Amino acid sequence: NPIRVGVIGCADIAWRRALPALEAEPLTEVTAIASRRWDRAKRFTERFGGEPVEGYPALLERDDVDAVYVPLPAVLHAEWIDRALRAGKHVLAEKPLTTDRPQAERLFAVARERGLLLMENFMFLHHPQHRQVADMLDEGVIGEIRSFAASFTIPPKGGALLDIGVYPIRAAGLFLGADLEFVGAVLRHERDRDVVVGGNALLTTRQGVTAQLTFGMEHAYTNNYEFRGSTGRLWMNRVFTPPATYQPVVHIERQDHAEQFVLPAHDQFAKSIRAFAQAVLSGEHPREWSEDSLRQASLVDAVRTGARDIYFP
Ligand SMILES: NC(=O)c1ccc[n+]([C@@H]2O[C@H](COP(=O)([O-])OP(=O)(O)OC[C@H]3O[C@@H](n4cnc5c(N)ncnc54)[C@H](OP(=O)(O)O)[C@@H]3O)[C@@H](O)[C@H]2O)c1
Ligand SMILES: [Cl-]
Ligand SMILES: [Cl-]
Ligand code: NA
Repeated sequence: NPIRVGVIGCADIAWRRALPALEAEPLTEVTAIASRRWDRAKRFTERFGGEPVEGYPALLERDDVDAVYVPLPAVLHAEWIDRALRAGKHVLAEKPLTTDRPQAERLFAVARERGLLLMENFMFLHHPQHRQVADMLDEGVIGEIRSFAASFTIPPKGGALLDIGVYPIRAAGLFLGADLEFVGAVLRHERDRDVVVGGNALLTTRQGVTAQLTFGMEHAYTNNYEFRGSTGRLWMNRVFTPPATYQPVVHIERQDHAEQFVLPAHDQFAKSIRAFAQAVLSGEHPREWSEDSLRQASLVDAVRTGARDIYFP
């Protein structure tokens, strides 16, 4: 019996990425979608199936919902993940899981007490391309890793740290490992709205492998990462949001020789939704997921707290 999913909040990311995955995935059944406006729920249910539900509490009260997807704004995650878990539902929450480390630990504690899965939906982690890149690095294609950069920036349309910078920060954790420490950062705040619109952070491992992370929403739409090694460099584009049908190309340059490798296309959105569902169905809730989300939340806090904040103009 497929896991019965309800969605709280008719989000952009839900419409574009998560719902088409849920709809297609044999293991998950979209049973209810809730909105602040019934009319919006209904538009979304006409597209993806399910019962349209007015307001979020009524969806949490349903007996045909086993798990809830939470694509709400970052600042509203904690209240609603808390209540979904307390209603006895497993929870697929969009990144960033919540807004700080202490809050993220309380959430996991609530889920833990009840045997429930709480998963942070970094769907990019479920694309095979990063492990293929990591294998090439481990084989020595560019020698020892010296430094890392990653960027995710988009055009003007949480703030740019919580909504966008979490992606390059999470990529640095994936490739550089669990001992990353904050070194310095800048956050640019628009005086007008009081909102972070861009920034750049420097982190380091204890061996001095550095990560420079750029993010923003006042930019052209870029999403890439690059490694500098002792005998070369490796970079790739479309590293956070590759289409399901898109074939990654790994670029390497070393002295007098460059190479590009085309890798298979994969649907990371479907893969993430499927991992979530397999964990719920099997009861095997990987400890690495939650520890990684906690380490993530800490570096994000360390960035917010440590950054030089610059208000313009
Ligand atoms: N769109 C993306 O690709 C993208 C990119 C990076 C990060 N994210 C993350 O995904 C989550 C959702 O982002 P999103 O970009 O998809 O945002 P979005 O389109 O604004 O969707 C958020 C949804 O939450 C609901 N909501 C409840 N209270 C709200 C309020 N006071 N103001 C605005 N919306 C409210 C709305 O649903 P109802 O009106 O139906 O209740 C809205 O559709 C965030 O955690 C964000 O960091 C998304
Ligand atoms: Cl993602
Ligand atoms: Cl390319
Ligand atoms: Na600060």
